[PDB]
Amino acid sequence: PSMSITRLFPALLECFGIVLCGYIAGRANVITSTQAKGLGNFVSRFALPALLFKNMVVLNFSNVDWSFLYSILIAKASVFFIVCVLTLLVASPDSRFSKAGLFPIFATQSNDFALGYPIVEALYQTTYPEYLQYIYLVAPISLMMLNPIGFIFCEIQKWKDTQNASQNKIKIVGLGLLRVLQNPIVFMVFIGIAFNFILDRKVPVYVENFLDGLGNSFSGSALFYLGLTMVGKIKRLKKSAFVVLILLITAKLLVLPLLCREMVELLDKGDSVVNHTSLSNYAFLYGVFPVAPGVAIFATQFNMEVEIITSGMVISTFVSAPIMYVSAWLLTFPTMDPKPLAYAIQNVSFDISIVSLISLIWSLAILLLSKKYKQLPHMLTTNLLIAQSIVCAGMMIWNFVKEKNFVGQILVFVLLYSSLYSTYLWTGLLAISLFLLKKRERVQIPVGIIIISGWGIPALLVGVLLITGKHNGDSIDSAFFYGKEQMITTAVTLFCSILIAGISLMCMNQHCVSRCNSQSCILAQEEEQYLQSGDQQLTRHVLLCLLLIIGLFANLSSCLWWLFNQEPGRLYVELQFFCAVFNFGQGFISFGIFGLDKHSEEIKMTCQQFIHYHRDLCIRNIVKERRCGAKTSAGTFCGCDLVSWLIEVGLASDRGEAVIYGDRLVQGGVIQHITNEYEFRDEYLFYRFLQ
Amino acid sequence: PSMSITRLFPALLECFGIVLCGYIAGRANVITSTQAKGLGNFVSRFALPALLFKNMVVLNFSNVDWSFLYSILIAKASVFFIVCVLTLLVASPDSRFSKAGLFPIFATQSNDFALGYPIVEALYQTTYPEYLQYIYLVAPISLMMLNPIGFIFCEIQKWKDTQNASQNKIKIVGLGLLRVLQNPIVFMVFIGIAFNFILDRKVPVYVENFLDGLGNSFSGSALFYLGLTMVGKIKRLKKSAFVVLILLITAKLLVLPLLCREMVELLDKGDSVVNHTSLSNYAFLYGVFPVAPGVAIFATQFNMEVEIITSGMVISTFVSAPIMYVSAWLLTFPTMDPKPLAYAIQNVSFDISIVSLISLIWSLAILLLSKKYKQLPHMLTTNLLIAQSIVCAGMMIWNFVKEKNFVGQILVFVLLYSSLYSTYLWTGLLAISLFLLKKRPVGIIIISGWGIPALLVGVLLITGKHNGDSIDSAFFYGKEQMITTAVTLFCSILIAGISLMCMNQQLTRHVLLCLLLIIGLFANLSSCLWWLFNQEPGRLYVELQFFCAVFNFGQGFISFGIFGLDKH
Ligand SMILES: CCCCCCCCCCCCCCCCCC(=O)OC[C@H](COP(=O)(O)OC[C@H](N)C(=O)O)OC(=O)CCCCCCCCCCCCCCCCC
Ligand SMILES: CCCCCCCCCCCCCCCCCC(=O)OC[C@H](COP(=O)([O-])OCC[N+](C)(C)C)OC(=O)CCCCCCCCCCCCCCCCC
Ligand SMILES: CCCCCCCCCCCCCCCCCC(=O)OC[C@H](COP(=O)(O)OCCN)OC(=O)CCCCCCCCCCCCCCCCC
Ligand SMILES: CCCCCCCCCCCCCCCCCC(=O)OC[C@H](COP(=O)(O)OCCN)OC(=O)CCCCCCCCCCCCCCCCC
Ligand SMILES: CCCCCCCCCCCCCCCCCC(=O)OC[C@H](COP(=O)(O)OCCN)OC(=O)CCCCCCCCCCCCCCCCC
Ligand SMILES: CCCCCCCC/C=C\CCCCCCCC(=O)O
Repeated sequence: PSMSITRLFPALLECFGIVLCGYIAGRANVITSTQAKGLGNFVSRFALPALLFKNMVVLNFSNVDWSFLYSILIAKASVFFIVCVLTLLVASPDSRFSKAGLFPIFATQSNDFALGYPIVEALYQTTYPEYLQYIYLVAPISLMMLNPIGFIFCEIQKWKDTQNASQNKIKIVGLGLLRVLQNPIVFMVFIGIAFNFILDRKVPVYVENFLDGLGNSFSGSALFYLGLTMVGKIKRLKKSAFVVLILLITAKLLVLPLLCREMVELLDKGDSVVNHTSLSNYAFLYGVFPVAPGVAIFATQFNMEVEIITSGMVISTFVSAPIMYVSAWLLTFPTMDPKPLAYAIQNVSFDISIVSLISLIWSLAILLLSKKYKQLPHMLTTNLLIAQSIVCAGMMIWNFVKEKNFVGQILVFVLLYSSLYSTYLWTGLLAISLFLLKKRERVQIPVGIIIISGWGIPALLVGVLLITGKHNGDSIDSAFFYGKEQMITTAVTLFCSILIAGISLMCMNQHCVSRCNSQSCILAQEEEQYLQSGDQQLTRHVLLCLLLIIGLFANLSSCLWWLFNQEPGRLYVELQFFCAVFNFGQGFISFGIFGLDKHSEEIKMTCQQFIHYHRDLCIRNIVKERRCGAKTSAGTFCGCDLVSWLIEVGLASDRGEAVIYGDRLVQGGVIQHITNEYEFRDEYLFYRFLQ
Repeated sequence: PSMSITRLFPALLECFGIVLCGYIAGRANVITSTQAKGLGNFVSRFALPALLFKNMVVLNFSNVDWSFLYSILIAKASVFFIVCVLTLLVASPDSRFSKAGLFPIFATQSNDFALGYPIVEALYQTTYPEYLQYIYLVAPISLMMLNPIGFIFCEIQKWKDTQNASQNKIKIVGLGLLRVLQNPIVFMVFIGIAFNFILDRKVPVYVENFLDGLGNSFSGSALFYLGLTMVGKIKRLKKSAFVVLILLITAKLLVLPLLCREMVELLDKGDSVVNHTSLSNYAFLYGVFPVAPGVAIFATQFNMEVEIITSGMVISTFVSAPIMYVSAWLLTFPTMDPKPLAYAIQNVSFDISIVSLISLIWSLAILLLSKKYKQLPHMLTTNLLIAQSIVCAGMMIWNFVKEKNFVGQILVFVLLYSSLYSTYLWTGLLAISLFLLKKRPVGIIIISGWGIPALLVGVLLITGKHNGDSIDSAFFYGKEQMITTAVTLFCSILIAGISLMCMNQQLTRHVLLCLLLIIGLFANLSSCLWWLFNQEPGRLYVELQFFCAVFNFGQGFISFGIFGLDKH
């Protein structure tokens, strides 16, 4: 086909595994924020311009399609203009210019170098190599027209903040264009174009090796940097902020893509219709890319809200990973025979299932280590993830053994449908358990009968029905396995699950200071109770269920379409695709909720410097201790105030190096804990002072 | 020639250009030392393990010449057993084990992954694809043998602090090996070996792009990270340290490479002599690499004397750059006939000139900003750089202008031949000024400063004799230009010869500057008289032509040394 659909998942896995490595490295404090600044400066100043130089000097302008380029330009400008006029229509008067200068750049700019380039290369390395030219053309040019206007609006916003002196050209457009030229995305392009014209598209050999060495090491490095720059950014936004963020994200990932698709459809007049359709769908894969670091730093320097822009950047990447997957596949979907349609559905389900099962096995291991199965609903949550992993394992075993073997073993691996029914109805079980949580303490419904009813899912009755029901005749897929009665079984069961979820949503609407072991440190029990209460994270379970509900609606709609009328029309194929991505990427969302969730000499100089200077800086005032246990009043202090003290006077840069410093003090015997056994973790827990 | 030496210079321009790009970044403080560790963890913990993981998995062991792998190992071991015993008797007993525990590992480790892989690839990416495997076998096996002997050696140093009673199993070997496995590279070998057999020497597609996407991001990043680890490392230790630096450095740069070439000759028994010759010169080409910063940081975790190693990290990186270049040319010289050798000397002259020009621009600009026109002989030295800038300026005109076109294009060289002679005289009349400085006018010297009697040779280019083949500076018309080449230098040298006696009877630094080039002038003196007596190379006159090239074109490299690292 026009795209390397097989190589979509290897490339997405590459970029997102690297970005996840960055995320975990940032969260594991192996590379703090200040340390990550070094990688950011490297990838900005050195690696990226060399890549542009190498790919721009050899750029052949004689065989480019300016029509498609201008089409993507006019689509991006239309999105910019539409969002700008809507923002100017409705916004805070004191911030309308700020919004109309920052949201359009967020809805038009995208990370087309670090993320877009590997994907488009893996899709077009052998089919349409010219797309590598068009990726390095469209982005820089789009970075010289729209974001200038955005900077202009930023200047209008600052002039609202500063009366200025009638600077129609001194400040309105001066620094507005200046901020465009000083970026390595514009002036470096100018230099590359000048050298491309100077030379005969032949970079000298004596510089080719150096440029290749400095350019081949930018993709992974920039992805890693984005990973370490996606740490501590998903904050809590108000209802207005949340809705504005949703509007912007849906715009950047749906509206602009279809706008580019339609512009390419109507403007292009190429004789080859097949290449025109290929180019149009390529334009559709364009746009769904998440925003670039550029919008985040642009917000940062101007000192606007920033929070909205970076939150949009995180949520755009996270939802752009599956959106790029489904969009590309749906774009390859229109032209193959029905049998390759079914085989491709099986393949994508297998891939999403195996990766989602690796993630879920990690989550299960971390849950078993966490031992959160005490008095929290965590037990039923982790059992549901255990069921999802069973669903994935059934997927893999169904993959390798299908349309062969004997009927017996066939049903032996078709029993994964029982686990899948249990998954649907375990989302409803999560709903009713939250309903009990809203009820008074000691809810009539215990946890044992809840589990018995859950894994006692009537999918066993579905097994009885399939024993009584008709046998499989073709079994080309799990859905059309042994007839249409299973469709009724899935529709009914999932309808009960979604009804239970709706009921739950309605209910939602409805005196020894030195030593503190026994005579003191009785607040350790209170602190561990607080830690367990923080471990009680039913809010993320709520996020889970109300995130699943929409997909459950999708599957029930698909089934009702099939039994309602026997007219697929290729629409039921995409409905099957959405059902498959749900059922076999449940692991991905569960990992998004759990697993990636909360809950020698150098030490000597660290401790000496501290105890000699920072101790003198009112260490009694800093170590704020209140009613230490039941004997002393001033024995132990919270670490949050400690990290605040480090990051408020300039002792430590941020909380990462500060927590590392506290670890150093722990290893140096200068700071202690309430029980003297635990280790410093920068939390409300009270901490002793070991002298 | 199996080694594509034409690609040797571009490879060297990449490995040392990037670290210089990092080094200048560290100097500018754009990426400070504290912020450097962010890149350091990426290469060490992520980029390096993925790079090893991918290749090892696809690595085939049946098609491996184990003789070459053994040869370097016992060559790395032979140096290992030699240096330790020398330091175990002559060094102070307070730290004999430390000097026999980290110096012998400082003289056998190398930057195989950072500075080594691109260079070995650039010369054998097509001719000898197998040579890109032993780079990933010789080094990791070296992490298997020698570093444990060195690690346990540091334990007796700790045993000096904490005597206890012969804690052999406790710390001497209880921590010596722990310093091995914990190192990220070495553990990756076992995992790569394990997966080499679990899978049929293939990497799963689902992470193949993950590894390749992360593996390729090591070469550029590792070279860059070396730059920020080099700023503020060279210190003053001339009391008694410098002398031992050349002993450790020449062990890795001279002693170790010599055996590797020799022992592989008596070990490898391949039928193809040419292949064995490639394996011989590859054994030499291995070991000239600069020592890896793992040794530089190994001392940091062992908190012992670091200065000798961290300075050994910076100097070995610089000194490795020419040796890897000049030496590799020498082995290739006997193989080729004198037609490409005449092109090779032309190519090597064109190569050294480019890098030297960067120093000349650096030095001639800093003196202008520092106002070195002062009455001291400094203002003379500036004109040396202006004269020396033209020296390499015409060297590029060799390739894309000369050897073709017209004699008029050849005649643009007369400025560079006068400039080539100008430096010969300019260092000469520079002595006249210092002659007056040590005796109790400059105006007389100034009027002769730009007089350039080489312009009197200008008539010799027009009327002395019609142009000959004209492929090189000395290769122009007959030997009359070499007759005049003979006259220009010895006159300058004979004035310098009586200044040292006159003295017996940074102004002082310029005296050292003349002495450094006076050896090349003596070398050129021999170069200017050998052909006159007889035009027979004899395998020796060729190597002084190569010594002539590194003197004539590329003499500003030392010149920047006097005027570099001072910074007002
Ligand atoms: C014949 C020799 C063969 C090769 C041998 C090796 C050659 C060594 C020399 C190579 C150049 C090294 C320069 C070292 C000095 C430091 C450079 C440096 O870091 O400056 C910085 C610039 C990067 O642009 P910026 O506008 O500042 O970035 C702003 C951005 N928003 C940010 O803050 O993050 O950084 C730069 O961009 C400067 C270039 C750094 C190298 C990276 C690739 C450049 C490719 C493009 C070359 C043409 C354009 C040059 C523009 C110069 C800009 C200063
Ligand atoms: C059959 C056998 C065939 C063998 C063929 C071999 C051909 C190639 C031979 C090349 C010899 C290389 C010698 C390197 C010098 C060893 C000591 C050292 O590290 O010095 C660096 C010295 C001493 O190191 P240092 O560490 O004391 O000084 C550092 C000083 N600061 C901190 C200010 C930088 O460093 C220098 O000052 C110079 C650095 C560049 C050196 C470049 C080469 C100079 C010329 C060497 C001799 C080669 C030409 C004469 C022909 C001889 C042929 C054998
Ligand atoms: C029709 C749906 C189809 C599905 C795809 C989505 C298409 C959406 C098309 C309609 C867009 C809605 C426009 C109006 C949204 C509501 C704006 C609003 O209420 O403005 C004020 C509100 C809060 O204001 P306040 O609390 O005072 O300040 C908070 C500052 N952070 O918020 C603000 O602070 C205002 C921020 C700037 C103004 C935002 C609204 C204008 C821009 C809308 C862009 C929509 C993007 C969709 C793409 C299609 C084309 C627009
Ligand atoms: C598609 C294939 C996917 C394969 C996934 C499974 C990979 C592991 C098993 C297969 C082997 C391949 C990797 C082998 C090299 C491992 C190198 C290593 O040491 O990694 C472990 C690392 C360091 O810690 P460690 O050395 O364990 O600590 C000392 C031990 N006493 O790390 C640690 O153990 C530290 C503690 C954990 C920190 C990282 C966990 C954060 C969350 C990661 C979740 C994702 C992991 C799976 C990827 C799929 C995600 C969709
Ligand atoms: C009773 C002993 C009898 C003699 C036995 C050993 C003979 C050979 C010794 C090595 C050969 C080189 C000669 C020694 C040069 C040492 C450097 C020097 O000139 O400084 C003298 C200084 C003496 O002071 P010391 O008490 O050692 O401690 C100094 C504190 N830094 O010394 C030092 O600073 C010592 C520095 C550490 C040790 C350096 C020597 C080992 C490393 C270089 C090995 C070179 C290998 C060459 C292989 C060639 C093979 C063909
Ligand atoms: C004569 C050598 C020919 C080969 C040239 C190799 C290219 C690299 C050469 C040397 C780089 C010099 C690095 C800058 C020196 C100052 C840094 C410092 O002293 O710390």
